[PDB]
Parts: sequence; C-alpha cells; structure tokens
Amino acid sequence: LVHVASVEKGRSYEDFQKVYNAIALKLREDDEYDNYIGYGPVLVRLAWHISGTWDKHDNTGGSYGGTYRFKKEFNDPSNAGLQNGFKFLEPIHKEFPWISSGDLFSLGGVTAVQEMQGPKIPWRCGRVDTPEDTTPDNGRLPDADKDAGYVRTFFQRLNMNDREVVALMGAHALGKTHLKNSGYEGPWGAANNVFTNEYYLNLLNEDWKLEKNDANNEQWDSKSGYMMLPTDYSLIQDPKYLSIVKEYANDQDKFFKDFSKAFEKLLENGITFPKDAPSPFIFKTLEEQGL
Ligand code: HEM
Repeated sequence: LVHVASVEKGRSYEDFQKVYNAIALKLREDDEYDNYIGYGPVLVRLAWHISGTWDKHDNTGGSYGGTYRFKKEFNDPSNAGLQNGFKFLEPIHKEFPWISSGDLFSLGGVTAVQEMQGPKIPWRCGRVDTPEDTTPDNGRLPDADKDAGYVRTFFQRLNMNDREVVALMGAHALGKTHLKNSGYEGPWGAANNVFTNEYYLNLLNEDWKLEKNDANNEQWDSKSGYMMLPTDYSLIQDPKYLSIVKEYANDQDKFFKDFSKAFEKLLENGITFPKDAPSPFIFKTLEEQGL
C-alpha cells in the first residue's frame, strides 16, 4: 500500500487551528470526567491506539484511514474505554465536517499534550478516510503482562528503537488504568493531567511491590498509591532501557524533545508526504492566543 497525504480541500493553518481551539476549549470545559482528571489522557491514548495498529511490512493500519470509526476496530478488546474519547470528539467533528477522521483523532492527541503543559508536537494534515474493508483486524495492539523483549520486538513492527519506546512510554504519567477497561487498577503517579517526567522518577524511586489485583492480573504497587504494569516495570529490568529511563528522570527537557519527535513519527507512520505538501503545523495553545 502507498498512502499519499491529501490536504482537505481548500484548508489552511488557520482552519486546523480552529479545530485545535475547539478541542482545547472543550478540554477546559469538561474537567470533571474520570474524577477530575479530565479527557486529556484518554485522547492521547486514542491517538496512540489508532496509530499503533500499523505494520511496516505491508503498510496496513496506522492513523491514515481513520478506520477506528468502524465496528471491528471500535469494538476491539484492547480499545475498551476509548469510546469516551470518541464521544468527546464527535460534536467537534459535527462542527468541522470537512476534517478527516484520522486527522481529528490524531489532532486530539496533539491538543491534549500541549494543553496539559507538554512539548509542542509538530502535526501534519492529509489523512484520508478509507473504506470499512481496510480496517485492521483486532490483535495488533500490545499486551501489558510481558517483558522487555516483548516490548522491543513489538515496537520494531512500528519501527521504533529503544530511545523512542522509552520516550513514548513516558505518556503513562497521564491518567490511570481502570479495572473495567483493562484488568488493571491505579494511576502511575500524582500529577496525572499535567505532562511531566514523573513516570521515570516513580519507576526509579518507589519501593515497588508485585501483587495480584482484583482481576487476577499482576502489577507492581507502591506504598504511595501508585502502580506499574509488567511492561512498564520492564524498562528498569533491561540494561539498555534503564539508562534511558535515568536520563529522562534527570532531564525533563530531553524527555520533552524526544517524546515530541517520537509521538509525531508514531502519528505519521505509513503516510507518504509529497514535497508540495504544507510543512508541519505548530499550533498555538489557548494561553498563547489569550483565549
Ligand atoms: C507496551 C506499550 C503499552 C501498553 C501495554 C500499554 C497499556 C495500557 C493500559 C493497560 C492502559 C489502561 C487502560 C484503561 O484501563 O483504561 C493504558 C493507558 C494509557 N496509556 Fe498505555 N500502554 C502502552 C503504551 C502507551 C503509549 C506508547 C502511550 C502514549 C504515547 C500510552 C498512553 C496511555 C495513556 C495516556 C493512558 C491513560 C488513559 C486514561 O487515563 O484513560 N500508552 N495503557
């Protein structure tokens, strides 16, 4: 498959900035969701899950075709709980009916991170909705009950290397697990709706204890009320992952720069951009705009 980026006809920077503003303002307004964590965490989880179905071998999956909108992908077990992020973005799509689904889903992730005080993520437009028969089959998204060699091998299908995987994983400072969605329960830290290098600091500073949870799954629990998944705990079991974890713990700006590069690569995998295409857009925050 080739997937050529096609700008939505007649739209420019100013148009996409209005869709960003709309998402950012509704993030401000619906602050009560999930005990006052707000929708920002589920929105970056949604942008990583629409993107994480990609396979570099045959160019199937990825963010381009906006296929999460179809039943098969929407009802994938690994996506339980994302229906909340979909329902949030849906009034915004009715307001701007011209934006493609993959562009809206991916832009929700960019808006969430920058409004939660994160790095600026450059974003590119151009995904085109594709038919229901291009919807990836269930089962391409990663398991939590596994080790550092599973993680390295999995992320290789999206050709992410070690540094990219560790940086990407740092988005687990946001939000929390929910027993009814994934069989795991608890947050990764205290400030779970502000983007910081906290996940790395908890991983190197907490006295973690392995316990079974109410779903019979194992997880690492700390005295502080925080949890780590087996796949998360892997990053300090592997000698190569652990030097990067330490590096991000001592330097949030290096983590912000590397997370910025890898989240954009994750959102653009599987998409060919012609060089007549617009440069990546850097969107302003509500705060930068005085709104
Ligand atoms: C091996 C990789 C990964 C695994 C096994 C994994 C697994 C999970 C699980 C089990 C949950 C909890 C879902 C729930 O109960 O609602 C979760 C949540 C979340 N994940 Fe990951 N994760 C992985 C990678 C990533 C990456 C690369 C990102 C983002 C760039 C990410 C972002 C999030 C966010 C922000 C949440 C919280 C959402 C919320 O609060 O509802 N994850 N992850």
